[PDB]
Amino acid sequence: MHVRDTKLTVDDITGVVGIIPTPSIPTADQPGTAFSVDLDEAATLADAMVRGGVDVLMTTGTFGECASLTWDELQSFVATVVDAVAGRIPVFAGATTLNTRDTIARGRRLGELGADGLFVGRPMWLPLDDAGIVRFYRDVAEAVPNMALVVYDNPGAFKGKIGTPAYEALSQIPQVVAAKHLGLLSGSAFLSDLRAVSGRVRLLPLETDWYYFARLFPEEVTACWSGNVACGPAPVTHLRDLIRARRWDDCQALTDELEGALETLYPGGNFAEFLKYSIQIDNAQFQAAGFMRTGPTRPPYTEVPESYLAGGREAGKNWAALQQRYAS
Amino acid sequence: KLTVDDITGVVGIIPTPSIPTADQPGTAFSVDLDEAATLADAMVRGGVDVLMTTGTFGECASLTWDELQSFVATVVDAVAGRIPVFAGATTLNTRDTIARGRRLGELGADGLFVGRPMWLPLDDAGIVRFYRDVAEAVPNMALVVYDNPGAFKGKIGTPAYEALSQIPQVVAAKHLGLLSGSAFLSDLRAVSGRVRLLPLETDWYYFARLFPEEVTACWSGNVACGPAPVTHLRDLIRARRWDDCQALTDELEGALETLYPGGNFAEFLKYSIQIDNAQFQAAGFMRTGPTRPPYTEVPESYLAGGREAGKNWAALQQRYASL
Amino acid sequence: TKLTVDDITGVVGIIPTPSIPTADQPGTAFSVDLDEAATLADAMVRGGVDVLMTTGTFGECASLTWDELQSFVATVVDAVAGRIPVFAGATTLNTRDTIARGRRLGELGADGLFVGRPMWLPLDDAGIVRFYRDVAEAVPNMALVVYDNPGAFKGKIGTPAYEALSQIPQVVAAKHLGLLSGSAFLSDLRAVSGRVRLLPLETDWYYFARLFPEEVTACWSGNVACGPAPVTHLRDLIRARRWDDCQALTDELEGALETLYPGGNFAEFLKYSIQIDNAQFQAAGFMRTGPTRPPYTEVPESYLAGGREAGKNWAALQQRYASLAVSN
Amino acid sequence: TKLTVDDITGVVGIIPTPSIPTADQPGTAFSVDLDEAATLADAMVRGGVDVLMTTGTFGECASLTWDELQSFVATVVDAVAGRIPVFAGATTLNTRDTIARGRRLGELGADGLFVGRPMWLPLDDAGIVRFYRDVAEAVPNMALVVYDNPGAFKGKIGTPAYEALSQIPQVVAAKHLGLLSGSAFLSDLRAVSGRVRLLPLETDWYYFARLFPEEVTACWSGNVACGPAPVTHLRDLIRARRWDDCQALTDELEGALETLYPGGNFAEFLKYSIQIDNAQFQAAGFMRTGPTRPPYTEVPESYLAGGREAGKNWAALQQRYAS
Ligand SMILES: [Cl-]
Ligand SMILES: [Cl-]
Repeated sequence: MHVRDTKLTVDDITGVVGIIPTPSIPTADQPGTAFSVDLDEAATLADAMVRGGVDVLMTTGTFGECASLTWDELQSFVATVVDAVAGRIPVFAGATTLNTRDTIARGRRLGELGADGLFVGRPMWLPLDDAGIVRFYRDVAEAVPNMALVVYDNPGAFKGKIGTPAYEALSQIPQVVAAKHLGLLSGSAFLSDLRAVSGRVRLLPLETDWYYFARLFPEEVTACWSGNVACGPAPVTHLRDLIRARRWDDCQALTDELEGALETLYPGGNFAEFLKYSIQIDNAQFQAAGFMRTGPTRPPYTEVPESYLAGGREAGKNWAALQQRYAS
Repeated sequence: KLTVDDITGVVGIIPTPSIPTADQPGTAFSVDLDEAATLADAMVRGGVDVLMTTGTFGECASLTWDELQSFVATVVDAVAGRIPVFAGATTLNTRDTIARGRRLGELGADGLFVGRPMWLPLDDAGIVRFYRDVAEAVPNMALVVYDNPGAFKGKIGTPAYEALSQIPQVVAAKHLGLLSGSAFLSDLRAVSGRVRLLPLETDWYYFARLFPEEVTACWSGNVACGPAPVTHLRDLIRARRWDDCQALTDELEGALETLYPGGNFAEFLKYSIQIDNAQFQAAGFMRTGPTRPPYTEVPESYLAGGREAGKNWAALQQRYASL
Repeated sequence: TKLTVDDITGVVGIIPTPSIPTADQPGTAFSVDLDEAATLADAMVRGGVDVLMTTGTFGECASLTWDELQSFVATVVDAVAGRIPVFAGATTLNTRDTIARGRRLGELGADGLFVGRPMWLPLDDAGIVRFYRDVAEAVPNMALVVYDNPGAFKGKIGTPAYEALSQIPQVVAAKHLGLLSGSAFLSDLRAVSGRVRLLPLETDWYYFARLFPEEVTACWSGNVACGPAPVTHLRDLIRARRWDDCQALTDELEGALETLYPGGNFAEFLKYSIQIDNAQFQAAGFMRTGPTRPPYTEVPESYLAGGREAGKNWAALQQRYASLAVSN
Repeated sequence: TKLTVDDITGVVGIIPTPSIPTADQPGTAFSVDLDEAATLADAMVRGGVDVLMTTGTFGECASLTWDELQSFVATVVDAVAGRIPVFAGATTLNTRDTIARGRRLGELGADGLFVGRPMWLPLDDAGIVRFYRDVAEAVPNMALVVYDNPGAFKGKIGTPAYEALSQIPQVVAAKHLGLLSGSAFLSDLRAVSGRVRLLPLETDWYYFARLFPEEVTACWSGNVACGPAPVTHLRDLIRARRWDDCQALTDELEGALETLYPGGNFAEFLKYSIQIDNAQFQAAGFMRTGPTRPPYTEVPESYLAGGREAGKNWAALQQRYAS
């Protein structure tokens, strides 16, 4: 270990890894808007996640509009989130560009602004094979050794699922402490990737299947990721505590409740179609849940079949009732 | 300003020349600007009609902004007004593209060769809104629409082309030709002569003979291997020498057949930056270094295909430059 | 066989299999309207169709019983009475059953076989060549039309396969894709070097025929059973090099058929081509048929409406070009 | 029928169709080794297999003649002699041929049908339900195992189709995908609410049995013909809730089979699974069989080696646990 390296390890990734959206002002869908981040809501939201018991906070994944925020907006938003968290929990800043050098340059500045790590996708103009994927993450880790890294394994967004041999290599990179994974959406690969990282990387399933992997692999699968904490974090923190207590019957009933709340999200049950518009559908979910306030999404992802927003709003309202139940 | 009428003949697309350490993530500026100038001047003197920079194989993805603006400025200055210059500008969102497009126009580019954000795919409505936004924000810039289904996660719809043909700034589209045969003809009908739809150099003769009033231009990503084969193809089409066009077309397809690993189109697209770079090196018409991070990994045998294609084309360049 | 590539010229018409009103019931032992089949085949001869083909995809090659296929083919062959070549569509799950069906259809008087390939697993080019060579060697008295249908048979037939298929004497034509796969059409065309007739679409024929007049002397049409007059006229226009007329007619054909594809979605039409085409044949009123056979009976009603509207539009074209010989 | 979901417990073994040495010749009219068919089926009973099924994908349902399929199923049925339920695999291109095959198969003594669906056009969820309802109604004396193979039949059965299928008493079980489609396995599982046995793979049965001990009380295995002892032993460990042992043995089964997928590519294996599995059955030595039937005889030779290695690795596990 070097005094410059990140102090965070796989052991610090435990419990709920919450991913928040980037709150937006009412003119956020206009190309002429110079600055579209609602910074008051951002700070209140970040603080709400700490007080609600989120264990790790991440920003600006896909639905966080990593793609469409300006660099000025990304910096200001992350700095506001970091100041609001005040070091109480680790903060991973979502930084994904079209190439290795811009990602490195953004990652250094985000560390300067006090983020503890980076939630990093990968360039997607062309797909990267496994050798290309490992070289990218190693490049980022060597250039910014002071940042921990959460690997963004999103096959649709980045044009490919990260291979098991790539995970084995990623787990030798000390900065890599976690990966946002697919859970049962890629069930066989999740277990293959799990063996490949040998407890050196925390592989994060979904809130809707964390219990299944946690029971089967209690020593390894000790955290999940959730993009629904901004609808209210209480259903997921409670799942964390049910798992910790090994109340498997209670875990199953809560898990059924979460999937039930989210079922309307996918238009006509079509998951590939939800991914086509995940930014727009999630935004209507966050609005409807009423736990945070936000405006429209940013250019260019403003156009969506109106009926798809119906599924988002129902899912938000469904989750609101869960939040209210478990907020006690 | 530029209109559809200004896009005729060979629309050449050049790569971005690179210095020997271009493949290192710690290299801050990787463009060989002397080569960029020499290459652009060579395209003008070799008969290229319209010059475009920084599409996919131009490494629009992996250049830094400082690299892109300094490369565009050098190309525009070396061209010195002789032919139109379209700066390739493509980012992950509308607002960075507009901001890049404004500065690129301020640096003297005549237009923008624009692809669209692809983190999420855009539907026909989101695609039309993106190009309208750009055109309204940079009204002085003509626009070449970048229809690349694999890069941008979907083929631009015929209804989308219908709307794009109502935006005056949209003067041309880099299209797929026979790789999307039905769409090309459907799109060509939707734009109704208001947009120049550019097929491939290997497809151009077929579409020009069938639609001589509308398909009066193609694009070529091979001009940096030597533009003489394609400018010759242009003159043969203008003269309506269909036998000679067919024979030259077979020569062009013959030269490039090794570009595709096992003939597989889709494998080539996954590595088109790496494979094209090897072709430019071997053709020897220009010099360049390796590719930029992150696109430095590629099955070695795919590079052999690009090199042999580049050597094959260099032979065509020598044959047709002596006319 | 006596047939060669030279015998494949003009309009290769593919017809559906006419059905009785109870054809959609699984308890219907025999569902072919044999009277209408004979009327249909005769009208194809009388209307100028140059080659007749039966039981492709929309002809329900999959869902007819073996007894239905034998009887339908016998009726068609007898009504054609040697006036034009007849290719019986025979496609099963394996080489041996296809060979068995091929020999029997030859005994009932068909001149050749319109053959797709086994589809349970995809065949690679070696497997594709072996299959057709097997069929050709076991039934050498039957000419062959290769059914190149990527969706049905799980892949596009490769250009090296076409090179090998062009050394088999029985192989005289291929039902191809035209501009739906334009680069491959021209690759396959070079490969066969005039030994196989590569049949594009009726909407594509003019383009390929103008560019390659010595080779692309024929197309296939699955619309003849709505009335063959527009397609045979297109043949006559191409033979007269009336290119402006060819372009105008091609537009009229594509125009009549635009409502075939729901919301313009070609892929969605292909999931229900049997059901939609059946609606088209009914509405066009050139032939009479009942419903489709099990298992292909379920379809959104909206998709049927688009097929019927296509049928009515083609009927107007049939009325126009059928009377162009005698009118004003 | 008297068979219900309650009778589908333990190892559901799927066996291939033994072939004679000239089985790969299209002029061979009858290619089944019936003596080997009888010996294997008996060996499956004596080895602890709880349910036997024939003529799925690797059993070459596609490429056997009807006369072959009858004779093979009859021979298996006679050899089993009522000891365990036998599901005859019948999948044709249409409803009526499947039904008529299915009636004959019940007349030859099969207890039910292992049925995949017509695949020339893909069937949507309503067409899937109608197909299986039609078969169930035409031959109500026959229990049915639904064959959920998305590659073979052009689509994963939708969860709404499973909800409806679970109202058809004849439908007792489905050959499923386990962690290959884990999210859907669970959705389908909730939808059937214990009225249909959803069969995961032998390599993830332990995971699903531990989580759902009262529902997922059976798996399917396509490796029983390499020796059924490793899989019946897994059944016993699962019943005994010996989870540590279950995990280690699950790892052993995965380890023995890894050589099967060319360079770890599952989709590549599926393109040649009949050919590759054939190599594995020969190598394991538990049964003898000739080559595959037309048209699935072409396959890269290295893929076969990967199947041969898997056979030998499995034969070591068989010897270990047949102890
Ligand atoms: Cl002409
Ligand atoms: Cl337990």
